[PDB]
Amino acid sequence: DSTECSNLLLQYGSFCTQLNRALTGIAVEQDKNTQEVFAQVKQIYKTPPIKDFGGFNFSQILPDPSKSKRSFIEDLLFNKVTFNGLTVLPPLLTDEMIAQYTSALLAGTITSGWTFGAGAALQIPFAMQMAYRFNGIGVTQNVLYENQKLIANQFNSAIGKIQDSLSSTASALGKLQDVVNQNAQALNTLVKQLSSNFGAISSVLNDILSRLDKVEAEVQIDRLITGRLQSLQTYVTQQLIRAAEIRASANLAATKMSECVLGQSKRVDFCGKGYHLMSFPQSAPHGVVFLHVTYVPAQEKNFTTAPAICHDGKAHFPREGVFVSNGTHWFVTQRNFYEPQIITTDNTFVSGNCDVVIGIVNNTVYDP
Amino acid sequence: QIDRLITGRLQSLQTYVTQQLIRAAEIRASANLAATKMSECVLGQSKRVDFCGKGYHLMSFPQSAPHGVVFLHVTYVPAQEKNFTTAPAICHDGKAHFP
Amino acid sequence: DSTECSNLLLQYGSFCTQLNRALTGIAVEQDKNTQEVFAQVKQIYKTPP
Amino acid sequence: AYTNSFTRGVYYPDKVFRSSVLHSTQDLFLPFFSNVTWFHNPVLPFNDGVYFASTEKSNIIRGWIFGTTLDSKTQSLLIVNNATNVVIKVCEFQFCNDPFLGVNCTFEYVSFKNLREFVFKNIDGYFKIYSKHTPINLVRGLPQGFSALEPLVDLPIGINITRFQTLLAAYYVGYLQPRTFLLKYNENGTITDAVDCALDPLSE
Amino acid sequence: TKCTLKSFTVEKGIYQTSNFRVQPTESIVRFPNITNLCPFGEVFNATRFASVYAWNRKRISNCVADYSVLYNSASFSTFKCYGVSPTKLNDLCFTNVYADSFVIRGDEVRQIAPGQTGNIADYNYKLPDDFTGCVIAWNSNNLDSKVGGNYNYLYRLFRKSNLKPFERDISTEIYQAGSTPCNGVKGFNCYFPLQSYGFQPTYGVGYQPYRVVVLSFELLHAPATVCGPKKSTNLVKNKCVNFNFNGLTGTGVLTESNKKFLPFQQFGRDIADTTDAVRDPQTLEILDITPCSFGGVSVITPGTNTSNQVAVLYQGVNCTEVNVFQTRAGCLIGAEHVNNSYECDIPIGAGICASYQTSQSIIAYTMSLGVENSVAYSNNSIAIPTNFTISVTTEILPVSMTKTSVDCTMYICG
Ligand SMILES: *[C@@H]1O[C@H](CO)[C@@H](O)[C@H](O)[C@H]1NC(C)=O
Ligand SMILES: *[C@@H]1O[C@H](CO)[C@@H](O)[C@H](O)[C@H]1NC(C)=O
Ligand SMILES: *[C@@H]1O[C@H](CO)[C@@H](O)[C@H](O)[C@H]1NC(C)=O
Ligand SMILES: *[C@@H]1O[C@H](CO)[C@@H](O)[C@H](O)[C@H]1NC(C)=O
Ligand SMILES: *[C@@H]1O[C@H](CO)[C@@H](O)[C@H](O)[C@H]1NC(C)=O
Ligand SMILES: *[C@@H]1O[C@H](CO)[C@@H](O)[C@H](O)[C@H]1NC(C)=O
Ligand SMILES: *[C@@H]1O[C@H](CO)[C@@H](O)[C@H](O)[C@H]1NC(C)=O
Ligand SMILES: *[C@@H]1O[C@H](CO)[C@@H](O)[C@H](O)[C@H]1NC(C)=O
Ligand SMILES: *[C@@H]1O[C@H](CO)[C@@H](O)[C@H](O)[C@H]1NC(C)=O
Ligand SMILES: *[C@@H]1O[C@H](CO)[C@@H](O)[C@H](O)[C@H]1NC(C)=O
Ligand SMILES: *[C@@H]1O[C@H](CO)[C@@H](O)[C@H](O)[C@H]1NC(C)=O
Ligand SMILES: *[C@@H]1O[C@H](CO)[C@@H](O)[C@H](O)[C@H]1NC(C)=O
Ligand SMILES: *[C@@H]1O[C@H](CO)[C@@H](O)[C@H](O)[C@H]1NC(C)=O
Repeated sequence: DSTECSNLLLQYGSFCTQLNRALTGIAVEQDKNTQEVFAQVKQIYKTPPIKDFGGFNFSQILPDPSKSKRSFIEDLLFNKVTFNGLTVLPPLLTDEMIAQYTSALLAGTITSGWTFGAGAALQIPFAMQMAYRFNGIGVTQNVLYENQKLIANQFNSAIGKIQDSLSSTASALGKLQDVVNQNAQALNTLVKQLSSNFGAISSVLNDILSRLDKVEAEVQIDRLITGRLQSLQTYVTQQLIRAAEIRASANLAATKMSECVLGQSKRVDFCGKGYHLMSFPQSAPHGVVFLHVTYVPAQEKNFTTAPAICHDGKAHFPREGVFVSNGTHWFVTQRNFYEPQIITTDNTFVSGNCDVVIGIVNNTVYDP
Repeated sequence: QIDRLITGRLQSLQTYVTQQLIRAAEIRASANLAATKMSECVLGQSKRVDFCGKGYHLMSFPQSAPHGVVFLHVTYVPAQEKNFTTAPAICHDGKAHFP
Repeated sequence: DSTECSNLLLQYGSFCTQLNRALTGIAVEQDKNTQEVFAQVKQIYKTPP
Repeated sequence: AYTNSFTRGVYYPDKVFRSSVLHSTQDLFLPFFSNVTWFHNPVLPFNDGVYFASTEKSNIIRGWIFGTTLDSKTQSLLIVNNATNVVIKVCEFQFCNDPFLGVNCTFEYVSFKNLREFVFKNIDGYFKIYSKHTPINLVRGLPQGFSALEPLVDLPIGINITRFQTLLAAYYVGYLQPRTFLLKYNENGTITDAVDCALDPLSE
Repeated sequence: TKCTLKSFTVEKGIYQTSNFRVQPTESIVRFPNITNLCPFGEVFNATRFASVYAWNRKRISNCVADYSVLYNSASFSTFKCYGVSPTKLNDLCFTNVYADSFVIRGDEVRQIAPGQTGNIADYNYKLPDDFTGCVIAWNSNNLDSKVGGNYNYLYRLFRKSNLKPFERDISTEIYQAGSTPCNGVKGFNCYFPLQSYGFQPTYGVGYQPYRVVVLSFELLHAPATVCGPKKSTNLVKNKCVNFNFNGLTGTGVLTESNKKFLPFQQFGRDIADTTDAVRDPQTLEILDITPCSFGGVSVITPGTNTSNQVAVLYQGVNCTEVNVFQTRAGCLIGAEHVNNSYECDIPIGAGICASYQTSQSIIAYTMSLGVENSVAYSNNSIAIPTNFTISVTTEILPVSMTKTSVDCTMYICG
C-alpha cells in the first residue's frame, strides 16, 4: 500500500491481473473437484428408524445425530487432519453439506445396493444385496446365507479395527495432512520473501523512501518490485502444478465413487485387495476415505484335478467350477470356495470323445 | 533501455509458455479419457458404473465437435417399480432352494 | 564456488532453497512411481524346477 | 590455560519479541563446545568481538579497556564499576602498562557461588554490551547449562577496536564467530534453548 | 465490472472487480520522552564570556538540539543561518556541533559571515565560503561595558597572515609593523598585536558590546550524536491509523494486548517475520497491531442483457467495517436474504448462492443439495422395475488446443 511503488507497478501492465486470473481458475476448480466427487447422488436418501441390516452393523459409519452431523469414523478423520494481500476463500460446500452427501451415498448403498446409481433407488434386504454381491465375485449365494452370522461378525469386527487404526495413530492420513502442509509451506515461503532485499539497499519499502531521493529511490524500489513479482510468479506456477496433481486425485476419487460406492467393481485391485464386495465413503478434511469391503479366500487345501472326465467314451467338462479329487472320489466344486458336488449331467456338459483332451480321467458321471 | 524491454518481453513470453505447458497437460488428460471412452464405450460395452453416462450402458456413438468429441451414450434406465414381499430361499421337502 | 557471488545470492532469500526442495520432491517421486508398478506382489514367488 | 564452553554465550540478537516459536538467525555468536581461554592480566586481541565470563561473587574484577593502542595516541574505551554502578569514558588515556585496583574525551556515561557473563561487540559505529548473572556450583570450568544474555547498552561512540584487557578468581575469554543459530523462544519471549547449526550433522 | 473485464457487455456470474481496504483515519507519531536538551545555556546565558582574539568553543554532542529555543528568542539583536533555513534545523542530524563564542563591538558583528574580510574575520575568527551553520548575536552592554571603559576585552590588531577557516591563534608575540627589527622587545613600528574596545556605557549602538555565537555542523562515519527534537502525537487505539514508533512506520489497528515483552524488547513479530505488536515509548504498554480491514470485492450480477441490478460481496469483511447480510464468505450487500433453498445459480461460498428471481431482484440463499428421500427399506421388501426407458446422454470432452508457434525473436525484437 505504498503509493510511490504503485505508480511503478503499473509499468509492468497485465502481469498482476493474470496472477489473479490464474489463482481464480485454481480456486473455482477446487469446488468443481469437490462437487464431482460427492454430488453423484440426485436425491438425499436417508436411513430408516429400524436397523435390521441382516446382522451387519453400520453404526460407526452412519451419521451420529448427537454430534457437525458426521459419523463416528468421520469425526476421527476430522480430528486427525490438523495477510500481506494474501487471502483464503471458503469452499462452496461446508463440511456439514459434504457429510450430507456421504450420508446420502451411504444410506442409498445400504438400503438399495447398486440400483440408486442406475436410476430410482430400489429397496432390497441387506442379506439379499450381499448375495448378489457374492454372485458378482463368482461365489454362489448359498455360501452367504449358510454363513451369514459369520460374515456379519467378520464385517462388524473389521469396522471395529478401523476405529482402532484411526484412534491409536494419525499416521494413516499422511496423504491429506501433506496437502495441508504443502499449502502452509508455500504461503509461509511467499510471505518470507517480503523480508528479502533482491539486491536493494533495504527490504523495508518506506526505509528506501527515507534514505534516498526520488530518482535513486525508484531504482532501488524496482528491485523489490522485480523480486516480489518473480516471487508471486514462482508461487502461482507452483500452485498451478499442485492443482493439476489434486485434480488428477479428485478424478480418481470421483471414479472410485462411481465404480465402487454406486456399483461393484470387477477391476482387480482397484477397490481394495481381494474380490470387491462394496465400499462406503466417509469424508475427511480436503479429501475422501473409502472403506472397501472385500472377500479374501483364507484356508486352501491341495486337491488332484483333471480338465475333463471321460464317461461312456464322452468327455464331460464342468459348466461352472472345476473337477477335484479328495483322494479316491471325484467331485465338482465352484472355483472360489470348497463346496463339493457329486458329478452329474446337470453339473457338466459333453464335447466329443476322450482322445482329443490332454489329461482327461476315467470316472463315473451320474444321470438323475 | 532495450535490456528492460527484452527482460519484460522475455518474462512475458516465459509466463505464456509455462501456462500453455500446464494447459496442454490438462487437455492431454482429457484426450486420454476420450480415447478410453471410445475404446470402452463405443468399441465395447462398459460394465463400469456411470463411466458411459447414467443407467446401465447399452452402447454409445461418437460425434465430432470442434476441438473435442461428443458421445451419445445409450443406456437402459429402470422406470416403473412395484413393491413385493421377498425371501432369500424357499423350504420345499426339508431342503432349501435358491434362485 | 565463488565466495563473493554466494553472499549476493543470499539476498534473494528462499529462491535457491525452494529449487533444491522442488528437485528433491521430483527425485523421491521416481522411487514411489517405480514401487507402485512393480512392488504389487507380496512375496518373491518362484517357478517350479 | 583453556576450557570447554558447553552451550554458553547466546544473547538476544535484536530487540524483537518472538514467542512459542523457533527463529533462525546469523550473527556474531560464541560457537558451542568452543575451547575458550581461561585466566586467574594480559592484553588480548578483540577479533570480531568477545564473550567474557567470571566467577564474580568477590569484586576482584573492576573493569575493562578496549582500543587499538590502549595508550595516548588515540581514544580508547575505559569501563569501570565505581562499586555503585558502571562508569564509561572514551579518552586518549596515557594510563599504566600494568594497571591495578586494590583487592581529551569525546563521550562519557554512567549506569564462588555466582557467574557474571558479558558479550562485547562493535558494529558500524556502535559498541554493544549484553550480560547475565547466575548462581553456580563449580569453581574450575564454565557451568554446563543454558541461559541467554540480555542487552545493557548500545553506545554511539564511533571508535575502532582491535585489542582489549581486564582491570582487577577464575574468568574466561572466547571469540564470537559469524555463526548461524536456531533459537527456541518460549511463551514469555525468553530464549530457552539454541542449536549451533554448524556444530554437527544433526545440528545441521 | 465493465472496466475490470475491459468490455461493455457483462454475462451472468460473480466477478472480483476490486479490493476493499479501510483507509487510515489519521497518522500518528511516537518517540521517547524528549530528554538531554543540548547545553546551549552555557553559551547563550552564562555570566562569563571570551575575548575575540581567544574565543571559546563548546563542543555539542549526545543531545537534542532544539534550535527553535535559539531562533525564536526575540531578545537577540541578530539571527542568520547559512546552508539551512531556521525552520529546517530541527529536522537535521549531525555527528558533532560546535558553538564558537566571543564579545565584539556591534560594527564588527557584520564581519561574522562566510568568506568576508575585516579585523575579526581575517585575524581572530575566519569562516569558510561553504560554511553550513548559524550566526547569532545579542547586545551585552549590561555585562560587557563599564564606567570609565571595560578594557578587559581584546581583539587582534596585527598578524603576519590571514587565518585559515577555523584556525585558532592566541599568541601575544610582538609584531614588526615596518623596517624595525624587534629583537624580542617593543619599539617604534614594533607593537603589541592586540587592542581593546574599552567598552563604555556612553558608547553608541555600533561601538557597544555584543555577545556572539557561531554554530558549526558536521556529519562523519561516527553516528549522529546530535539531532533536532522529535515531535510526537497522542495515541489512538481501536481505530485504523497510520503509525510510527521511533522508525517503525506502518498502517493498522492498535489495541492493548496480553503480550509480555522483556524490558529491552520494543517490537513483536509473527511466525513469517510480519510485525504484530509494539511497546509505546512514552508509557510502556504492549500494543497489538492487526492490518486495517481489507478483502476482494466481488460483483454478483445477472447477465446485463437481462438486468443492470448488482449485489456486492466484500470477501471476509464483516459488515460493521464497510438489503445487507453477513454471509460466512463476507458481507453481502444489495441482495435479499431468502428463507427457501434452491439449486446453486451463482456461487458465493460457505453454502450460500445467489440468483435473479421474483418484480425481480438478486436473492441470496443456502443452496439445496437435492430432494430428501426415505427409501422404503424393510428386511423382506424388494422393489422390482416393471418397465424401462432407453435414455440417450450427451457427454462432451475436449481433445486438442489451438496449435500455436511464436517467433521469440519477432515478438521480443520486431
Ligand atoms: C452396533 O455396534 C455398536 C458398537 O460398535 C453397539 O453399541 C450397538 O449396540 C450395535 N447394534 C446396533 C443395532 O447398533
Ligand atoms: C500343498 O502341497 C505342497 C507339497 O509340496 C505343500 O508344500 C503345501 O504346503 C501344500 N499346501 C497346503 C495349503 O496344504
Ligand atoms: C472322499 O470322499 C468320500 C465320500 O463318501 C469319503 O468316504 C472318503 O473318506 C473321502 N476321502 C478319501 C481319502 O477318499
Ligand atoms: C503330468 O505329467 C506327468 C509326467 O510323468 C504325466 O505322467 C501326466 O500324464 C501329466 N498329466 C497331465 C494332466 O498333464
Ligand atoms: C479309460 O477307459 C477306456 C475304456 O474302458 C480304456 O481303454 C482306457 O485304457 C482307460 N484309461 C485311460 C487312462 O484312458
Ligand atoms: C412401496 O412401499 C412404500 C412404503 O409402504 C410406499 O411409500 C411406496 O409408495 C410403495 N410403492 C413404490 C412403487 O415404491
Ligand atoms: C584447546 O585449545 C588450545 C589452543 O587454543 C590447545 O592448546 C589445547 O590443547 C586444546 N584442548 C583440547 C582438549 O583440544
Ligand atoms: C510467563 O510469565 C507469567 C507471569 O505471571 C507466568 O505465570 C508464566 O508461568 C511464565 N511462563 C510462561 C512459559 O508463560
Ligand atoms: C514521560 O513523561 C510524562 C510527563 O512527564 C510522564 O507521565 C511519563 O511517566 C514519562 N514516561 C517515561 C517512560 O519516562
Ligand atoms: C439479449 O436478449 C434478447 C432477448 O430477445 C436476445 O434476443 C439476445 O440474443 C440476447 N443477447 C445476449 C448477448 O444475451
Ligand atoms: C462483526 O463485528 C461486530 C463489531 O463491529 C462484532 O460484534 C461481531 O461479533 C462480528 N461478527 C459477526 C459475525 O457479526
Ligand atoms: C427465516 O425464518 C425465521 C423464522 O420465521 C426467521 O427467524 C428469520 O429471520 C427468517 N429470515 C428471513 C430472511 O426471512
Ligand atoms: C412401458 O412404458 C412405456 C412408456 O415408456 C409405455 O408406453 C408402455 O405402455 C409401458 N408398458 C408396460 C408393460 O407398462
